[PDB]
Amino acid sequence: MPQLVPFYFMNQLTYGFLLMITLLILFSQFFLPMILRLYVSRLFISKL
Amino acid sequence: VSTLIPPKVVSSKNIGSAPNAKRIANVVHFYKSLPQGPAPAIKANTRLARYKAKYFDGDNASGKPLWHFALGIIAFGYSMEYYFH
Repeated sequence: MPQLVPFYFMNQLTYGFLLMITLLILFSQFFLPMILRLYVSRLFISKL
Repeated sequence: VSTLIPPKVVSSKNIGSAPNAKRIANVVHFYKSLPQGPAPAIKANTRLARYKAKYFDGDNASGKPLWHFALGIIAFGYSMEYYFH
């Protein structure tokens, strides 16, 4: 069936690059600084 | 004899000694370092905090939630083939 065969590459690639951009920002602003938040807090508790 | 004696007047070792710095640090820094935190999200009626409670809790690390998560994708792509068929 047509849905099961890629010929739709230009459409496909739109959805592909959208996922990447979402994750890039998401890691960079949200989840990476939030892991660094854990690390810094643990270290200040270690300090006192 | 002499009732003149050193220990009867003291006014600098009565407050004197070093651990005061550690003291003023831990009265101000630690009083809101709550033992269990402020009761975090781990189980609630949202139908995904329930999911967290059963599967993705700190308590969990056993293979039962892994299995539960795993089984879905097998049924998913097989059906989606037939939804596209």
